[PDB]
Amino acid sequence: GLMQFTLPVRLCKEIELFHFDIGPFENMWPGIFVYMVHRSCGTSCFELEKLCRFIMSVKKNYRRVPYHNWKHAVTVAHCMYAILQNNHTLFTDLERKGLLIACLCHDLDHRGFSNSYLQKFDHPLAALYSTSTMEQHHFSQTVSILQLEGHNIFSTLSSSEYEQVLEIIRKAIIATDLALYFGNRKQLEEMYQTGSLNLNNQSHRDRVIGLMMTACDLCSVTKLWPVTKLTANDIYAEFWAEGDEMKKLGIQPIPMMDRDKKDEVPQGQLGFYNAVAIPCYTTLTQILPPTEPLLKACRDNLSQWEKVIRGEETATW
Ligand SMILES: O=C1NCc2ccc(NC(=O)c3nc(C4CC4)ccc3Nc3cncnc3)cc21
Ligand SMILES: [Mg+2]
Ligand SMILES: [Zn+2]
Repeated sequence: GLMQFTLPVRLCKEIELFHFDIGPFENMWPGIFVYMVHRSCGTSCFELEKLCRFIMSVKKNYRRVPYHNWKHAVTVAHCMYAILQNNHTLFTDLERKGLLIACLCHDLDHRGFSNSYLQKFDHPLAALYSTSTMEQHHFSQTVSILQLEGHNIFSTLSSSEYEQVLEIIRKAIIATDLALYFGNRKQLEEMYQTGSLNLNNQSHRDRVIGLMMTACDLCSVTKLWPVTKLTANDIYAEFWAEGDEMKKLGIQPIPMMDRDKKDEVPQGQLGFYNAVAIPCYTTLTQILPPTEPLLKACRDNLSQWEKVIRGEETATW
């Protein structure tokens, strides 16, 4: 308690906004994450020395890829922080402890390739894990790190509590497989509209937490336009590299991964907001009304992509 984390005045205020950007200073991101853990969980949730050792080992096992990198891990974590702070009565002690950690760890050792490419490549991980291939790898990496000497950030939990929080983290990381999101949002939509959704039902909590993980994972579409536009360059750098690797295998890539189809990006973005993003934040807002600013920011960026398609805005590449 004696030593507390503090941010400069601008960061202290703006970190509470859903659309906060964590900035270009990598050396500040560990401090920003600890600050969020102290405020959303408590200063006693973890021993600062173990948490600090854990954070630096996680950082080291993210790779130097354009998008699925250490900055994405902390960005996804910050979106979970904003959801938890604005819904603070709804989550348990273990959920607060597990969910920021799950977000930090959710893309561990990502190489910038989709499950589909690992399948077509016949990558060994595809034989180890037939479904949610990369996500089961991310979880396995989380367990490896937690089992390093001095890295057990959950050391004060009983065996049964430790087992629950690892099960929260496992389900949360697996839910970031966007293939699973379509089914989970459909279920949640029907449960909501038929008035059957029950936050005391553990299988219902799992689905709600899954949707929160999708919303956090996609949260780059919920930033102010200048941040959303520049981040779109990072995701497409990975997609186009995968598309190149698909062509090397003699397989035609899907249009969003073909770097020859760069002029069609604004229409593909429009396609993604309508089929995925807007439905995602809409269902989240129905279940957790204080998450409204995510949906509003998503609608604003959708309107910007339409302005691009009408030639009223220009996307520099
Ligand atoms: O269905 C589609 N038809 C065409 C198309 C094109 C692209 C996409 N996907 C994305 O754009 C996207 N995907 C992810 C998840 C890894 C999957 C996360 C963020 C994303 N966008 C984004 C936007 N702005 C700033 N940062 C990131 C889907 C389609
Ligand atoms: Mg992922
Ligand atoms: Zn991710």
